[PDB]
Amino acid sequence: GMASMSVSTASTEMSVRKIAAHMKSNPNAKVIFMVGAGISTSCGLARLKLPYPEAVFDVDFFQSDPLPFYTLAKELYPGNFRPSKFHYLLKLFQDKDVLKRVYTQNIDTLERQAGVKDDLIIEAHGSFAHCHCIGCGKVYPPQVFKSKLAEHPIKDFVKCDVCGELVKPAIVFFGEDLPDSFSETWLNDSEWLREKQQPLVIVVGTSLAVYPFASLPEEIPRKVKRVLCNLETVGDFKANKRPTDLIVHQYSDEFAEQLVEELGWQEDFEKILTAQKEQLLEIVHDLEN
Amino acid sequence: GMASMSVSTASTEMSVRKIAAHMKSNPNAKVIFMVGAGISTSCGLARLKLPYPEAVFDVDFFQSDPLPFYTLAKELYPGNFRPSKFHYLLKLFQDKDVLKRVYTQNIDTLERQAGVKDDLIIEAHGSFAHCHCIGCGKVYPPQVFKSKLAEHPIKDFVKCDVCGELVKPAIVFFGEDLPDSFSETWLNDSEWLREKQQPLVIVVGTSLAVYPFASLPEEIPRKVKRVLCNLETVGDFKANKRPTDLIVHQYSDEFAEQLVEELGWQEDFEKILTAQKEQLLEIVHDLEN
Amino acid sequence: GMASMSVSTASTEMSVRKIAAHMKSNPNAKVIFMVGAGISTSCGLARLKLPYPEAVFDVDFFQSDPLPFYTLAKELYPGNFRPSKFHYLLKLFQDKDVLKRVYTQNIDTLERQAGVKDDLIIEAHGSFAHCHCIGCGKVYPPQVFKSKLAEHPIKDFVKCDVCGELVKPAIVFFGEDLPDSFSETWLNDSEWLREKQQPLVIVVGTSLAVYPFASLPEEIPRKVKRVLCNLETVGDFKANKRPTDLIVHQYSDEFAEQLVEELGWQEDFEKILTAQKEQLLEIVHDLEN
Ligand SMILES: [Cl-]
Ligand SMILES: [Cl-]
Ligand SMILES: [Cl-]
Ligand SMILES: [Zn+2]
Ligand SMILES: [Zn+2]
Ligand SMILES: [Zn+2]
Repeated sequence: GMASMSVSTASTEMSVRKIAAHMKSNPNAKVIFMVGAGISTSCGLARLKLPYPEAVFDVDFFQSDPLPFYTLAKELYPGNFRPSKFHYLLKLFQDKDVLKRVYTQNIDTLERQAGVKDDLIIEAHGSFAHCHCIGCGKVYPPQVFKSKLAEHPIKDFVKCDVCGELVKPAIVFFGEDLPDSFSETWLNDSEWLREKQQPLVIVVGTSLAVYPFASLPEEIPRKVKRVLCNLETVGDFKANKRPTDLIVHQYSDEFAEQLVEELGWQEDFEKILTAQKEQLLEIVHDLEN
Repeated sequence: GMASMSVSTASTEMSVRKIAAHMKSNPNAKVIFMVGAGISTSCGLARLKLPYPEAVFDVDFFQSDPLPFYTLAKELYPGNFRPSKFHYLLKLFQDKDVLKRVYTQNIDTLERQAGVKDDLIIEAHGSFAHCHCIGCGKVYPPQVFKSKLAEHPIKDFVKCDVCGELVKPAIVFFGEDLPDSFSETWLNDSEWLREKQQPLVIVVGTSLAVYPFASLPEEIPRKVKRVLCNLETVGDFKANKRPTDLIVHQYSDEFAEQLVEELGWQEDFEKILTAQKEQLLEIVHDLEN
Repeated sequence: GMASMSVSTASTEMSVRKIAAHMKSNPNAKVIFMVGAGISTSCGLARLKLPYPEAVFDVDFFQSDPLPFYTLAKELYPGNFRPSKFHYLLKLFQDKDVLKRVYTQNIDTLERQAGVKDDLIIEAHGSFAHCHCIGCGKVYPPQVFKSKLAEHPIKDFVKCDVCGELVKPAIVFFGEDLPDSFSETWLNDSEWLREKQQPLVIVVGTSLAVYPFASLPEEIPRKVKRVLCNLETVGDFKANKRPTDLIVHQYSDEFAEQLVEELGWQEDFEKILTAQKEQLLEIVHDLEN
């Protein structure tokens, strides 16, 4: 009940139990996830004078001098690493046909790496899937940019053959708008939520400091129960706490292990694990050393 | 004036003076109190493996295994202790016909122990006054349950002779709704406030972390002056501070002594004192040791 | 863009750059400033038993015993000190016809001292420009009060020859309403903002703990970009952060130097610098020693 006696943060064990409980008494109810750099943390010339630390990922700076981003770009492309237990929890949920969507701020493609269908993945912060012109918005295949990152140090920078403006991989920089699919799908899942109270929105592993993504939790219908799994209460869970909010100060991997145990899917999960600040600011941080 | 220059927290002395001031220039104006475990703190086999700490006070857990709550229940019933100075401040206010209501989350019956009329007491979290069935809601006299807590260790648990479901004392557990009188009376006092700005709502001794009780302060009419006497600014006083909010980082007993002194009721108060997290979580805490 | 990817606090360098950027792409767009004791900090019998620390600046206490305020009043009048670099930044902005208004809680007249036109200055907390009666509101020249502060220790206190009530300098005390010009002008600048999104509201050097001034930031039109330059995120920037808020944890003087550098006005600024809690609580603090 939304007016039944309850506690805000509570102990991890009770919170995880209440979540599983909610799912058990609400089968055929999908879950929407909203995740950040924290679900990939459990998996881990150089720098040459920048005006400010985040300039490499600033559309304005890039527009005037792309040499620094080009210099670091080679190290950014997604490798073929192993998804965390949490990422696999997303796959597990899909198998049980109970995963409505995953909204991610990460550009490591680890959710896709884990087997999550593209239809259920929303890369709010872009991806390397393609390149685009920062001028007209024209799209190009990944090769165009990846190509230049092989030609000696550099002869020149890829440019739009229609407007002349610079071209870069489709990862959203500070100063750019996010892809249409983001706001458009959220609007769709948003009304979906409104239609159904049996759904859940689980926000995990993000300090909710990057906008507009950080506005998603406050827009969750006040009638839909929201969960936060983060080492600290952040964003809207801190500023505008709701009687039904469930906060779990736990690591995403442990959280995944405990939720699976409570749902009684340990076997299906173990099978999957067997057979099969935000990332940009983190990188910016490492640069400054 | 609600637009006169003022300070949020201010010094204890000025805050207490402003409160007395408000009462002196607003006689025939009752006060509503909202209190927690903090007004009884100034007055102070065992445990056997629980899934989570708060399970003993969780309606769900109880529903499947009441043995642990039965084991601790004997130690919970209200003894005949001495009410704190703050509790007596409530009695003092009643005598002066200036106490509209006391909303309490405590189950120690200390406000009633101090002489506060039942009509002015709202035990939002229940009491041992009676027992009820967690199934149909049927009510039974205290004896039914207290009886079983005398029969050897235990032969079986009290059950509803109409639905068969478990019976327990009327103290609200996590997962249960609060008694009708709570929301119903708050609605009444709420409109009462709306009708009158001469009233005051003083919230004392609670971290405002237990819901729905923790929603009372935000629902106080924005036009009614609210006071918080707590060692820390919490809940809505922290999240949505109002220009007229008065915060007093003081202990409830000291606060009572100082307010009485400022009002000039030391004698009536001394006469009364002469002649005559929340509690559940606190207990849960002690269990874990 | 208000929906373009962005960070809340960000690094000082990027924040200052974005502000200058906003101004460069928004010329003919004035700026409104809201400032506190923090822009004058970079420039630096006795006490005789008070009920509470802030009593000297409390209209109620003053009404019953003005002797303490009279005793300290002599030390309060504005001297002819040198305005800080930040104050001169205000003058600089005026010269560039890009300063719409300065709302200040300070009573040191340093903004006027720096050359800011009175038309653009709003002393929300009063000034020594004149005296007034705390009874009828009658105004008197500064001399009336300053006069008594020369007559031996004291023979009596200045009083209103129309209502008999006490007269004092026009600096707003705790318990008094602010001058009409404050709310009236804010209403004017408020609609002005609504009319224009090219303006900016920069809040600098205040913990936003004194009301009603502390209500200005939340009333800034949600469609107008607001900046906070303070060593700590406070007030509405903390409680109700907005996607477009820009926070700069920097000292006001450094902030001024950096903004000027980014705008490219170093010369005009250097020329000006060449040729040419809140203050009341701070004083109250020093009293207690
Ligand atoms: Cl569906
Ligand atoms: Cl009444
Ligand atoms: Cl104008
Ligand atoms: Zn183009
Ligand atoms: Zn029953
Ligand atoms: Zn007068």
